[PDB]
Order: sequence, then structure tokens, then C-alpha cells
Amino acid sequence: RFSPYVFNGGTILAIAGEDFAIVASDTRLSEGFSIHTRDSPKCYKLTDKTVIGCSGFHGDCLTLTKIIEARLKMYKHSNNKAMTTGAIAAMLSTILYSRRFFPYYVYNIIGGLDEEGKGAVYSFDPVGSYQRDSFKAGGSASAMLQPLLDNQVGFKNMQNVEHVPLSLDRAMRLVKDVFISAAERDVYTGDALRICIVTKEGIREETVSLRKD
Amino acid sequence: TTTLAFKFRHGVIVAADSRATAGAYIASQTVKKVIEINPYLLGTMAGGAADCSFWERLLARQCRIYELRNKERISVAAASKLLANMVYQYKGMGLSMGTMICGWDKRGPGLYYVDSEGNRISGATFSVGSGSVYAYGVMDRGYSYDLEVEQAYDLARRAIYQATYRDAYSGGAVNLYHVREDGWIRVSSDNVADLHEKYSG
Amino acid sequence: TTIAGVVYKDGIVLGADTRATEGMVVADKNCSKIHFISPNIYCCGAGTAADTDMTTQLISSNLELHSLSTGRLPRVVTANRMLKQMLFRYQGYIGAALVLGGVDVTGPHLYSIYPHGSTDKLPYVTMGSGSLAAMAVFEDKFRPDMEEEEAKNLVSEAIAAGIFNDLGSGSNIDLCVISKNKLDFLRPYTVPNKKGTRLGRYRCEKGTTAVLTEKITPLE
Amino acid sequence: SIMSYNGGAVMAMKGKNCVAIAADRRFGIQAQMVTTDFQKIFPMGDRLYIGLAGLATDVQTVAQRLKFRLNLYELKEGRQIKPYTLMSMVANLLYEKRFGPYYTEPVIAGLDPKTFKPFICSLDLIGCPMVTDDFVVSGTCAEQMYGMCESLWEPNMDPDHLFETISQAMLNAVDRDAVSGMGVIVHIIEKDKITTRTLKARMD
Amino acid sequence: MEYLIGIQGPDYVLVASDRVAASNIVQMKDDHDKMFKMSEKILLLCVGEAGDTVQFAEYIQKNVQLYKMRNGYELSPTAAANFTRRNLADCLRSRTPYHVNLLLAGYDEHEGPALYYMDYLAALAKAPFAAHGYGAFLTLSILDRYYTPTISRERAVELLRKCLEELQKRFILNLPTFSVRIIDKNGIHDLDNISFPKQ
Amino acid sequence: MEYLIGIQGPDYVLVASDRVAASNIVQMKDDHDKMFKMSEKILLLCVGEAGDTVQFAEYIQKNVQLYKMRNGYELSPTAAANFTRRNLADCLRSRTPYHVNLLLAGYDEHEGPALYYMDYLAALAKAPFAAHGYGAFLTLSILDRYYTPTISRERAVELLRKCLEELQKRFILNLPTFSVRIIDKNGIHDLDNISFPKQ
Amino acid sequence: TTIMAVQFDGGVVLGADSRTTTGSYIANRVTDKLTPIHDRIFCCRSGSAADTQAVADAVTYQLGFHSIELNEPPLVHTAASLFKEMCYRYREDLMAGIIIAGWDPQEGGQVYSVPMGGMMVRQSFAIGGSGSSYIYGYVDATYREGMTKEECLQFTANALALAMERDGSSGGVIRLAAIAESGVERQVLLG
Amino acid sequence: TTIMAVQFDGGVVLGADSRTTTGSYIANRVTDKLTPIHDRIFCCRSGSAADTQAVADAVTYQLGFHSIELNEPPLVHTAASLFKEMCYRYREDLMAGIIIAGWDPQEGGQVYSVPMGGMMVRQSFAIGGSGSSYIYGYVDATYREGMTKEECLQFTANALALAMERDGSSGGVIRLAAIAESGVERQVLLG
Amino acid sequence: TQNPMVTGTSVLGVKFEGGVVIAADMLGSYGSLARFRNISRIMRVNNSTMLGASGDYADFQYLKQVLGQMVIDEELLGDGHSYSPRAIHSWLTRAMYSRRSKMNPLWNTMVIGGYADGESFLGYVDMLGVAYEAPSLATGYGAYLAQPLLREVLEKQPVLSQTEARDLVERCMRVLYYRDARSYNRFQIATVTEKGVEIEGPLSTETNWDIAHMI
Amino acid sequence: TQNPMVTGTSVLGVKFEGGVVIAADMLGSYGSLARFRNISRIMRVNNSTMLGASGDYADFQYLKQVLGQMVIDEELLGDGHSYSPRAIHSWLTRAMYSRRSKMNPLWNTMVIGGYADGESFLGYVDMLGVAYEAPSLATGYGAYLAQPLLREVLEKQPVLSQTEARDLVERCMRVLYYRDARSYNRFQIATVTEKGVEIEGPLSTETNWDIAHMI
Repeated sequence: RFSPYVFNGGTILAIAGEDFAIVASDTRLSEGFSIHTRDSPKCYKLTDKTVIGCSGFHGDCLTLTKIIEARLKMYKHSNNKAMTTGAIAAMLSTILYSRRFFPYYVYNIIGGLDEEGKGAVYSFDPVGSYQRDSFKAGGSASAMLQPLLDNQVGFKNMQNVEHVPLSLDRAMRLVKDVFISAAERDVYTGDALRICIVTKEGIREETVSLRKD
Repeated sequence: TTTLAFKFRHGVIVAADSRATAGAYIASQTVKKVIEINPYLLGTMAGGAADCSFWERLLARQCRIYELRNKERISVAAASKLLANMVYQYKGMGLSMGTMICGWDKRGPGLYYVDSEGNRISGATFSVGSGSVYAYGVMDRGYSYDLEVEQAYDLARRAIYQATYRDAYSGGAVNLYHVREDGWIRVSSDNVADLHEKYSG
Repeated sequence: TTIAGVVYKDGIVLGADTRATEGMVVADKNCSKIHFISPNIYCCGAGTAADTDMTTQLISSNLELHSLSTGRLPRVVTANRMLKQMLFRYQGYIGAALVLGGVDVTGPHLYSIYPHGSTDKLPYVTMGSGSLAAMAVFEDKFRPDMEEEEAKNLVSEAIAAGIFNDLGSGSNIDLCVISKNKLDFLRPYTVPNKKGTRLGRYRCEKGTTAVLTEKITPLE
Repeated sequence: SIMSYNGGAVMAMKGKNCVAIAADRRFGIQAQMVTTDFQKIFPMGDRLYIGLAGLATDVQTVAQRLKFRLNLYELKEGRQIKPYTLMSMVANLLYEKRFGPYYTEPVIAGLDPKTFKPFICSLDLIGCPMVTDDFVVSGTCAEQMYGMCESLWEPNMDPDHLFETISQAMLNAVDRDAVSGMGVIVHIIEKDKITTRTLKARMD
Repeated sequence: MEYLIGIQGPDYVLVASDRVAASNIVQMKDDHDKMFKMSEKILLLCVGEAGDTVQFAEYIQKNVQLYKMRNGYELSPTAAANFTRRNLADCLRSRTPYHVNLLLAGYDEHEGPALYYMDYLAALAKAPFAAHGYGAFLTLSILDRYYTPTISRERAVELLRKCLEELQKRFILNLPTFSVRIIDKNGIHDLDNISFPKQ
Repeated sequence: MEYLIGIQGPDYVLVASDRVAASNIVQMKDDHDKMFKMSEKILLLCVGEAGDTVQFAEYIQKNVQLYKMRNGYELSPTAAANFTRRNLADCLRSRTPYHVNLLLAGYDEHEGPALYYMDYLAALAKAPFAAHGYGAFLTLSILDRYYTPTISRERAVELLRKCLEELQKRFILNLPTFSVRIIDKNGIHDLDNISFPKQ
Repeated sequence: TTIMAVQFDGGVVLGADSRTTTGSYIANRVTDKLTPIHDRIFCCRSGSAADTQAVADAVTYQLGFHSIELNEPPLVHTAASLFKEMCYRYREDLMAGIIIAGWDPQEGGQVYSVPMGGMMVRQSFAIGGSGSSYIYGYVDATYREGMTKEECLQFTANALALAMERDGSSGGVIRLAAIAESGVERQVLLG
Repeated sequence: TTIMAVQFDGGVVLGADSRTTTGSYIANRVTDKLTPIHDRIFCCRSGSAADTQAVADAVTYQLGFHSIELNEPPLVHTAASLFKEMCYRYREDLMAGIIIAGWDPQEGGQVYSVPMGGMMVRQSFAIGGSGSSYIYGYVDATYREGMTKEECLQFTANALALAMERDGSSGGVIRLAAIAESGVERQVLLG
Repeated sequence: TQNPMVTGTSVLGVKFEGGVVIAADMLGSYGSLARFRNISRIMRVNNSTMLGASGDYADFQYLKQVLGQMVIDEELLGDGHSYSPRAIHSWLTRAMYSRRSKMNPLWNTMVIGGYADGESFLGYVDMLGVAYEAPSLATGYGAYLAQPLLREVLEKQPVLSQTEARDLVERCMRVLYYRDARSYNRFQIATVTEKGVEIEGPLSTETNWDIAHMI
Repeated sequence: TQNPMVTGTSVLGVKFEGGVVIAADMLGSYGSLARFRNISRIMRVNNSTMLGASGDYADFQYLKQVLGQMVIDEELLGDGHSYSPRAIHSWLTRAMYSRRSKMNPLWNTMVIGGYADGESFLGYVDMLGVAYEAPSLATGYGAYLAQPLLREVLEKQPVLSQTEARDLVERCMRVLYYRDARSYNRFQIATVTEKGVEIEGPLSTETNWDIAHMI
């Protein structure tokens, strides 16, 4: 009969730096064995230091984005100051549990700066837990991207490899390489790439094309 | 997923792993499972992330309300009772939750075990998770009441190492918390491979 | 998977796309979907790959046997009859979506086979998952008795539209042209999608991995 | 799944003049492991191995059946076997159980008997072959090893960097995997010699 | 349901089953024997659907005795293990499947002791110690804590004593008495029957 | 699953539950207490879905203590038994049913001792001796062989000793320790903890 | 889908649409839905395709072999009996809407109908196909006993026209067949 | 079962069979399938019976009350809107094949159709009922734009004749209704 | 609505230079029976935006009613302010999502086309609430059939004229008449510019069948 | 046959003094569509017995073929011996039971009428093998509808004449035309006597509808 969910796919990445939070996502929105569009950015700029990405079922992504924007305006228009990052994370966790028994079929990744001015990536689950980690890859191409980030960001499973702090342009070449390499094997990934960078001076965006199939 | 807790002469030991999979796929390696409720309570994560996290946060809220109303710190049994009463109101709707509650009491040590099935019981040793039986085995080898401190440290650490060695759904860093009369204290966060090199011989 | 067939003024031009997916992950980037039957008759497969492969090798064996017993060039209708009889004998259990094309003494003859046993003679067919885009290009821009380069451009355009629709291939669309005398077969026809160049260098070093137990075994 | 009953992961990778095949060590029922020394890579003649992943029953059964047919072929003809011949043989053996299928994904990696040409291929559970040039994988975990090998592969590889590349790929994709782990065995072969190394993988 | 343990040593194999033949409420028989002396140095244990156990004992035991009478010598443990695995794997894909969970204990003049490990899906294993059941869980934690490859046989008996004393502590089933064998360069020597008063 | 015997005497009621709180593989707690002192002469036992047992204990225990503080005196066992039956019969036909198995043990100054027997379908019974679980089956024949309405308490303790000694003989579960109460003209007297070393 | 056969005094006249569909997509736009077996006897099919194709091939085999062994032109009732036996034997597995027609030297033009079950009956006109219910609505209104050839052609033309116009599955193009003592006349109409 | 409504220049003409069946047994042999609501507006029903009876009664209630409160003769499109609202708001449990027709002073004769879904459309002719597909086969064949009253009566007579003859559920007796500016003229034919 | 009774079929819409053209056909099939062969499946909203839909026609009548009432209300405000097409798109997306959250979905597939304030707009609303913008939309089987022609020519030519857009729509509707079983040879073209909203008449197609003369 | 495609309807039969009359109609309905409105549902077996059936018409064609061949075989024996109707009844009962024992039943409901050696015979055979003798049989819905009229007149008068039987059959077929949905106003009467076997033509009914002029 009528099924309430459908798998739209998508791939969202986040990298927590020393003083930066890079969030990137493809803009392919598909369904089954078709393509609806080649421009639908999963990223959204909430404040000057907060970018949220939402993948999975698209209508829940739109609804959740608008509700989060409303509650952001409620906190600002009530308490004369913007929210932190962890407050937005806690609030989103309360929302995702507030529809526990009819869940959002949505993966969520919040990147941004803390109050010390450092990078912080808050992952999520469809039901409403979160944790402060250094890097996450959400969506269909999660498993195509997590071990390579374990190899490069974490320097894991290696010997006599020292730990260098992750710079900016190195992280940029990392993001470009992982999206090309993941777009080679995935079916739910390609046609563009919208890279959002959160610094202490604003939000940057960047459009890098990909393969057209 | 494998957690354990046991009380003895010098307080309560709480240890846990940090692996949280998703079906056959591991999500993360550093999931801090022992949820720090208070400066005198420690809650865990035993089956489900969101349910344990949410309901323990709601219990922490309720306990803070209780303390700010009575100017007197809550007991352990009261917290376990409040948790069981709040969890019981969604029975059959599909909540998975098997957490543990640890803390210090007016009576002293307190150790209860609260399920989403509502099996609120007291006791001295408990272990929750898929590979909990391994921890039961090696712990009930090494268990006493009159143990020392570093002996209990070695017991919990060896136990979680054996559990993650046999089970497939467990791994990551071994946290280790210690509940005292005044407050709980994190001991150490030890990786599996470090324990393999140290304890393999 | 998007295969197509057509009949120009002399023979048949077939096309294919070579992304062999296994579930949701691209498992192959180069899979020969155009199979051998005879020096004049070829075949394409879709759906379950090994079923199409084993069936087309059996039927090619049977037609090689019959042609060497007879002593002349095979007919397409015999291949059609064997295929429809076999697939009806399996009662539609085996999923093998086939396109059959060849040039006999009578001329060009194109058949498409649906895995229960329903066959059709057509001037142009499309089969597969993304067959609809190539059938769109065919129904837009087909006319009877085209020339050679015209037909090649049409089939390339159709499979290219199938690649710009979903589940096409990265591959450089395969073509094959059968005439009354001249057989051609062209794997790297047109490459639209170049792989992006590496930006650095994720090269490992001589010793970055701990080794527990070595062994050396000499040979001849 | 039924493929995820006993776990398993087999990787084969073609280098420049040599070829490297690696697999995991873990054996166990769905969540309970038993041992770390279960063999999944078998010698089939010289400079040519095969890897099997999936249900262990079909692994040992198909391995002994294939050894049966292999020795019958190498005794009927004094020469040694070409890898395409072995690929077709495994395809025929799997396709004989079209409706009674084994649950396995065989991976063949071997050299040329006349030249030093490497060879890799993989098959499906009904006998669908697939020859490539870079790498083939099988088992429960797929996307991990696809992401790693599409991240790390180079066309022209000395055997040392080949060993380190397949080492890092197997270690990271196995450490992210749950049901397949507990050590890695690696066979790196060439025209001159045969090397078998075991890595210090995470025992978690 | 229950478990029969199989600890391997340097030059011995320590097997120990139970004596329980219960049916779903009551314990019908408290002196049951699951031990099947194949040859002078080869034992066999069996747990599963208890109508299949006896027919396996008939088939395997008597066909190995037939081999013994045919050629001139005792089987290896390895060929016997493969023969059992082969008959499981052949009888599985039919209208009449077998559902048993085995493990094999043998002794070669050249290979010394050997332990194998089946399943109801015909999987071989060469184990230092293997298990089945729920006692699998409990006995394997204690045994994998306290294992030494160069361990003496009385240490193994003491280890088994300790492991059983922790079996009678957090288990739901009864398991009152365990019988114990050993295999050496001589043959099968039966040790004393191992029960405990609990409290 | 487990067990509680409910022997009625001439002037005493002999109840005895276990101390087992297992969950599906392991015995998590071996000193559990299912005994709920309602008043100075009224006991209550409970077995069922173990999240409902405690909530029933809360409702019944505290509402009986509420009755005691309300009027000035203790309920009869009969009216208390009927109130429990009434709350079962009301709670059954809803969206939230209870699946517990009770029996009630009281003592009146005028009626003397009284034994009742619930079920998961809210049925009253005025029984000479009751039980629950699977040991129920085996044990009531044993008790009904050697029963006398005018039986002394030491005969009842010896009979229960015998009943446990035949419980540890053909039962599949473990049940190592049983706690024992008694009710008299004084009140609730706890007898000694009854365990057996089996072998 | 929609197939039709009308006899008259001299011979018979057949007709069908083409438009073989699968679900909601048209797989093939033009189809030889009616099939020659002998040079004077046709059959037109509906329902599933592979069933009717295999049945028609085996009937062609048996009927050609039998009529060569007789060294006489075959009967129509013979082919109807053959289709009856093969339809009835595997009613558990076949879906045949086979309608037999054809001129005969001994008996003239005849029309037999074999629906999805496997019964055999002689009629003067027949419908068939999922979109045949409508022209089956008015085939007992417009038909007149004792038509000519052109009246049968115009009749079936209007019939298959309205059937193709109304049913969603029906459509495509109109194929006709005229069988008499003289010859076999096939044509492709639109209108 | 089979219901039909045809308009002409002056007014509209309705028609139905009777034969209310349950399973394979006829429970009632003669039935008023078309129902007066107002003195100038009819409706004819299909699907389940009790559903359409309750819906027609509630529409009669609301429409009569509204048209008395207007102190003007009601519209037909209004009643079509009322059936649309009651069918569409609570579909899911009902099976209504309601067809509205009736003369109006402002707009003449009109025919509206409400099928099982709940959509509303104006037509020049309409079918309805399970055995209506056949005469729906040829109602686009025999119809001519701009008939008279007698042509509509003969038209619907042939329609309901063939519908009663062919469908098993249809049958019974013929009921007619003629609505114009002058009056309402109903009649009962048989054989 | 759990089970759609009377469905439409594919709807095509595409922008051009200062306008959006939308064309859909006029068929009301129930199952396989083409029961209602003269219906209107495009609403000409007030002066800027314009709606075309698929799926259950009754639900489209319902949304026609509701949207008509809302547009009438804002036009009776008399403030000189109207609805932008994107506002209508947002309201319709929220409406469909709140329908399906209560497990009572509206079985539709809707296309919103509008031209206001120099910029064209072409929005999509699904039954499940999936909603986006696109330079060319295609619903039902049109996303399988006439979508690659749109994406072919828009890649081949990024800007368009009004004539090229109308001709391309005519060709795509001809193709949909060729191989959709739920299709019909009668369609209407609707066009918005700054000059207003215009609904053209019931056009038809010109077909070819010269492949039928082959065997 | 698991699912009956083309079913008949009720069959009526009743003995009288030296003969058995059987009448069934001529309709071949598929579902509700009366697809084959001119078919024959009574076989006139050689000279004494006679068969009429319901259910799947194809199976009746099959049993017609087999029974025809067996009767032809015994008549070609040339021994002067024929099948008694009770022998036909026995063979058909064993055939249906061995048919249904293999879980592939013949969907029928058969009536065997015969007159041989002074005595009439009228046997019944079900799909399940239920078989008996009766002075009046009624199949399908006839056992619900026209059975009590038969059992009334046989209770009111135990013997009959041919004319009374024929009139009663006409009345019962009229009643079955009134309130069976699967019925049709065209039937044939078949009669056996000592004079042979006779099949009458396609008769019809005379109906009444004067209750329709009531409200």
C-alpha cells in the first residue's frame, strides 16, 4: 500500500579542524532509478558559525530545517543572543526523540564553532543521540568514506606516522579526493559539490563540479 | 556492547567499552557509554542510544529538581524507582533500555538494575549487553567483597578485555569509573590493543 | 544497463553500456554485454548476468554445431526458436532479457526476447533498466532505411541519453556493426567521463605496517 | 544475511608484475567467534591461489570439489592450468547449482604459466565472472574495501608498496567492519617466490 | 541445550560430557552417556536433536569400525573429522536433514592429540578449545582467561573443577553430574565421575 | 516459570518462595525476595511478568496500608483477597492488562488462617494448598500424597524438606535456595533459609 | 489484445489490434497478433504471449505433419480440437484466448473459439481480449445475418476502431484478414 | 445495477434496471433505483445499497432545507456539489455510483456524474453500474448530438435492453424518467 | 487517500525566456477504462502562477476549491499584494506533508508554474512532500520518458525561445501518446508570461505508423 | 480444476411412470458476463441413459468424449450387452473419487438419467464423490430453490405422469429464471422413455411483472 518512507540517498561530510569546520555535500536528489534534479544542497547556513546538513528523506529534511530555523528565531527573539552549537545539538536531539514513535528517516550532521572558537562536529542518529566527534560521513556512502578518514585524519592503523594538525588547504584537497573517489563507486553521489567552510570570519561556500553521470 | 558494575568494600567500579555498531556496520569507536548524570550518579548505555540518553537526562533533570526542593541529595533507590516509573508508561511500544544506576547513599553503596522490561532489582554484581556473559564468567571468577583497589581495577579491565576479545559487537576504548563516598572519579580510558600487548605476555 | 538495437539500410547496429552493478554499488566498470553467437549473429543480455551468459554460450554452441554439421551460414530464426523454446521450457524462472540480431541471406533481422518467451521482430528495440531514454531517442528521431554514420550517431545518442538518465554507465559506450560482408566491433567508442586527477599522494611507506610472521618460498 | 552468517572478506589486487591477495582470519557463528586460524586462501597449482568467502560449509565443500576437478584436469593433461580455464571451471561448478546455490563468492588470483602476466577475477553465487585490472573484493563488507581500494590504487606498483597498500586497505576496512576481523593473512606472490605475511591487526 | 567440554593439552585431550537426558520439564535420566568410543584413541561427542545423535553414532561409529576391520590400522583424527564433516554436508541439502552439533577428539602416533569442532552446518575447526550451547558462553570466558599451551593435566583437571564450580553458580539449568575422559599415548582412560554438592 | 508453595494448616499457613531473578540465560540475582508484608497477619506472593509484579505490589501494599491508616484496624484476608481479585478483573479488560499469578495468605483473629489462590484471569479459590509455575505440577502430587488437615508444623517443615528433595531430582531449572515464612497467632515469623547441596 | 472474427457466406474475416503491453508501458507498438498455421486456417491470440506462441508452434507442427500424412487439406475443426486438447491439458499453466477461423473445402468458412478455460464451441462471430467487452456490448446490435465481405470489413473496422478508442490497453493499428475460397487477403488500415 | 442518464434540448432522460442482487441470489426483483429528491431533480445509484440510501436521504434533508430557506427553486449543480462533499469527505467506507440529473429553469437539463472516488463532472450522457461497460461500449457509437425526447427514449431503451440481456446481475424491468420544464414523466416497460 | 480511484497521467512543464509553458492531457481513466475523456487538468491561478497535477482527480478538485478560496481572500484584502508562486509552492508542500503525517495522504503529483517579477518559477510537489525547483519538470512516466529530451536540449542549449519550448512540448506529448498505455490524443497547452495566463484549446497530435508496413 | 472458469447453472430431473425428464438451460456465463449464450448441456447417451451437468463446461466436454468412446466400444463389442445407467453411475463415481484423491478435482455437478428394463434411474454425482439415488434431483441453487416444490409434489403425489412432470419442470425453470442471477430465458427439455431418448428444442419462459406497478 502507501509506504510513508522512501530512500532519497545522499552523502554529507564534516571535518573538525583546529579553528574551522568544513561541511560538504553533494546536490544530487534521486529516487529509485531516476534523477529528480542535479541541484539540491543538503547544507544550510543557520547562524554565522553554524551549518547543518540533513540527508535521507527529503520532506522531513525540509520540515526539520524550517522548525530548527523557527526555534533559532525563538531563542534569539527571547534571550537577546544566539544559541551555541551544543544547544542546537541538544534541541535537535529533543526534537528527534519528540517524534520517537514516528521517526524522521533522516541522518543529521551539525558542524560549527564552539564558544572557545574551535571546530566541533556533532553527529546524530535517526532517533536522537549525539556526540562530539572529529569527523563523520553520513548517508549511503558512509562506509566508502569512514576508513579513509580513519587513515588520513585519525592517522589510525599506521606505524611511525606522527600527528600533524590538519591545516586548511590540505583539508580541501582531502575533501575533493574523497568525493571524487566516492563518486566513482556510488549511485547516489555526484553532479556537483557544495563545500561550506566555517571560520572565525564568516561562512564560505564553494562549487566544484564532478562527473555528469 | 558490554558493560558491568560491581560494588565492594571501597565503593563501586563501573567500566564499559566504546563500540556502538549499527547492524553489521560499526558506527564509531569512541562512544562514551557511561553517561555522567551527576557529580554523585553514573548512568550507562545498555541497548539503544537515544532511549538511554534521553531518559537518563530526564532522570537527571528530575533529581536536580528533587535536590533543589529538599536541600538534600537524592538516594539511589529513589532514582531507580523514578526511572522505572517513567519507563513503564511506554511498555510494549518498543523501548529497548537495560541501563544500570550506581551511586553513593545514606546507606552507603547502592546498586540497582533497571530494565525497559521493568526488572528493578537490587544486587551486588550486574552486567548488561550482548557479551555480558563473558564478563559474568571472568568476574565471578575474580569476585570478592574484600578486594583491594588496584585488584578491582585489574578485575574490571581484564573482564572487559576478555569480553571484547570474544564478542564481536564490543570493542573500543575501555573506560573505568570509580564511585567513592564523596563522588565518582574517572580512573582511565584504555584501548583494546594496548591491553592485548600488555596482557598477551 | 541500457542496450539497444536498430536496422539501417544494410544491417544492424547494436549498443550497450557496461556498468555491472551488484545491488547498490557499482561492481564493474567494464563488462562485455555484447555476446558472440556466430560470425553474423550477435546477442545482448540484460537483467541476471550469468543466466544470459550461460544461455547465450549454450545457444552459440548449438548453432556452431548445427552450422558445422550443415556447411553454410546460420539463420536467425533458428536461434530465435531455440531461445524461445528454452525460455518457455524454463517457465520464466530464468531471467534473461535478450536482444538478438544478425544478417542472413534474407537480410537483417532483429529480435528482442523477454524472459518468459515472448519475442518480437522489430526495426528498433531497447532493453534493460534505462531502456526508456534510448526508446525516447528512437521514437523521436527514427526514420526507415538510415545510412551508416546516421545510425551510429542515433544509437550512440540513445545510449548516451540512457547514461544521462539513471543507472547508465561510466563506460565508453560499446558498439558493434553487422553488415552483409563486414563485421566491426568497437569497444572504446566515445569517452565523455574522464576521471578526476589526484590532488595529492596517499602512498604508503616501506614499513608503516606491523608484521607478525613472514615466509619466503622459492619457485622455478 | 546468509552471507553474514560467518562473516568473511577476501581482497585480491593486481600490481605491475605481481599480484597480492589477502583475507581475514576470524571464524565464528553469527556473533560468537571461535578461532583465528581458519583458512580461506587455498593453493591451486603454482603461483595461483583462490579465495572463498561466505558460508564456510560452501567454502570447504567447493574447495575440495574444485581440488577434485583440478587434479583430474592436471592428470589428464600434463601441463598446468591456465587461469581462464579455472575461471570457467568454477563458473560451471557454480552454475550446476543454479537453483540449489552455494553461498560463496570465489576470488581467483594467479599468474600466467608461460609469462609473468598477473590475473584477477571474481565470481558471483551463480557463476557470473568479472575480470578487472585493479582489484576485486568479496564477502560481507563491500563498500569499505571499494572506498579504500578506489582511494589507494596505483597502476604501476612495486611489490613493496603493493604489500603496504593492500595492508592498509585490509586493516582499515576490517577494523571498521564488525563481523569480520581478528587478524589478516596476506599472500603476495610473483614469478620468483611466494611470500606469506600476517599482520598485527586489532584483536577487538 | 547442555554442553560437553573438550579441552586440548600438549599431549592429551580432556573431554567431559554430562549425564542428562531431560525432556522439557523433567530430568528423565541422570546417568546418560554421550561418549562414543570410536577406536582405541579416538572419541566422539554429540549434542543436538536427540533422535539424530544415536543414528549418527550408528553411522559414524560402525563405518569407522568397518574401515578398521578392512585395512589394517586405526584412522587418523583428521580423516575421521573430514569424513564426519562430509556426511553432514551431504545429508544437509535433502528432504531429510540432520541437526547435530559435534566435536571430535583423537590421538595420532605422529600428530599426537587433535581436537575438532563441528556445527549443524558442517564446518571444520582445529581448536585449542571450542564450545556449543550456553555453557559455551560461560565456560569459554573462564577457559580463555586461564589457558596455557604447556599446561599439565592436573592443572587442566583443576581448571575444569573451577570452571564447573562457576557453572553451578549462574546457570538456569540443572547439570548435576559430569563424566570425564582423557586420551593419552595409551588410549582412553576414564577419570572419576565429577559431581558437586552445591551449598 | 519458578515456584511458590502455599501449604495451609490447622492454625498456620506455610508459604515458601525462591530467591531467583534470572533473565533467559543467566541467573542475575540469587537472593531475590518476592515476599510483601501487607499487614501484621496478612502475606502476599507474586509471580508473573516481572515489571507488573512490582507495580502490583505498590498498588496493593500501599492501598492496604492506606486502609489501615484510614479506619483503625487491619483488613480481613478475605476482603483483601477480593480487592486484589477486583483490581485484576478491572485491569484485565483494558488496553493495559496485568499478567501476574498471585496467592494470598492471611490470619484472622476469628476466622483463623485462610489461604487464597489467584490466576492471570482473576479467579478466587479457597484452597488447601496451592502452587504456581512448573514445579507446581510435580510438587502437588507429592504434597497430596502426604497431607493431613490436622498436621503439625514440624511435619509440614519435614514434608516441605521432602518436597524440595524431590524438586532437585527431576526438575530442569536450578532453584538453589528457598526462603520460608510462617504465620501464627502472633504474626509473621521468618523461618531459616532452606537450601540444599545437591550432589 | 482485442481480437475479432466474423464469418459470412463465402468465407470468414478476422481482425485484431496489435499493441502488446506489459503493465502500463507499451513494449511493442505493432504485432502480428494473428498467426497463419496452414495456408487457409488462421488463429488469433490474446492473454499471455509466450503461452500462445508455444501452443501455436506446436499446433503448427502437429497439424502440418497430420495434413501432409493425409495428403489432403486439413479441416478447421481438426485444428480446433488440437487447440482444445493442448489448452485443456495445461489449464494450470496456460493463458490462451485462441480463436480459430478458416475456410474449408468441405465445410466452408468456420469460426471456433477457445477461451481461457479450454472449451470449444462453434459461433458465427467471436470476441476476445480484455478490451473486447465493449464491442461485445454492441455486436448483438449491429450484426446482421448474411453479410457480404465488405460489410464484414466495415463492421469489424468500426468494432476494432471503437475498441482501440475506448480501452487503454487496446490501441495501435488495425490488421485485417479475409479468408475465402479464392485467396488470403491481409491489409493494414487506419481510421 | 446498470444506470444511465441522457440529456436532450428540452430536458433530461434517465433509466435503470432493477435486480438488486446479493451474491448470486436476487433478493429483490423490482427496485426504484432512481430516487426523487426534489420535485425536479433525480439521482440514480449503484454500488452498495444502504450507503447510497443514507447519502440520498441526507442530501434530501440538506437540499430541501436549503432550498426552502432560499425561497427560490434550487440548482442542480448545488446538489451535485452536495453529493461531492458527502462522498469525498467520508469516502473509504462508502461505494457510491451516484449520477445526478435534472431540469433547471436557469440552465435547462443537466447531468452530473459522481463515481466511486468523489470527483464531479458534467456530461451529455452517462453510464453507471457494474453491467454498464457494454452499453458504454456503444454509447459513443449510437449517440448523435441534439436528439429529441423520443430518440432519447428509444436510445436508452436499446441501451438498457442490451445491458439487461448481457450482464448476469442486470435484468429485471425497465424504468424510465422524463424531466423537462413541463413535468416529470416516469414509466415502466416490460418485454 | 489510500487507493486512488481515478488517476491522471504525466504532466510536462518547462521554463523559457520570461515565461513557463505547461501542457497536460485531458483523460480521466479508471483502471484501464478511459471513462472520463473530457476533463480539465490545469488550473489557471489568478494572474501569475498556474497549477497542473496528476494522480487522483478528486483531490485536485479539492485543492482547486481550497486554493481558489485563499486566492479570493487575498484578492479581497485589497492591499495590492498577491501570492508569489513560491509561496503557493511552500503552502502546498506543507499541506501535503501534514496530510501524510496523519497517514492520510493526498494521492497527487503536482506541478506549479509561475512567472512573477522578471523571474520564472517552476516548482514540484510530490505526495510524500518531496519538493524542489527545476528548469524542467516531468511527472509520472514523463520523468522516465520525456525527461531525457528536456535534459538533452537544456544541456544542448541553456536559454530558449517560446516557440522552441512549445515545439519541444508538442514533440514530447506526441511521444507520450506513442507509448503510454494511459494516454490520449487530446491535450491542452497553458502558458504564462508577463502578459497574463493563457489556456489554449484541446490540441491533438500528428502520428506516424510507417514501421507497421514492415513484418 | 482449482478455479472454474466457465460455469453452468442448475439442472433439474425427476422420475415419472416409465421415464425420466431432465431440463437445463443454455448459458455459458464467465463470472457475471454471459459469454456463451447458446450451448448444449445434456448428452443423450446411446438409447437408455442420459447425462446432464453443471460446473466447468470443458470438463463436461472431456467426460462427454470419454463416455462417448466407452459406449462406442461396448456397442462395438457386439455382444448385445449395454451399460445399465447404474453402471454408468458407478463408473462416474469411481472416476470422480479417483480424480479428487489426487487433489485435482473435476469441477462439475452431474446428473445421470436413465430408463432401462422397466425401471427408471436418476443418479447424482458430486465433485467430492457424494452419490445417491433420488426421485427428484436439483443441482446448484436448484437444491435451495426448486427442491421444495419437487419434494412437495412427490409428498402430495408419489407417482406422476409425463405431462404433470413436464409442466412442473416448466414451472421450476420459470422460477429459476425469476431469481437466479446466473440464469437465462432459453432452455431445452430432454426426456427418456422406453421409446428412446428425445431432446426437445430451445424453449423459453412466460413471465409476470405485475408487482412492478406497485410502489
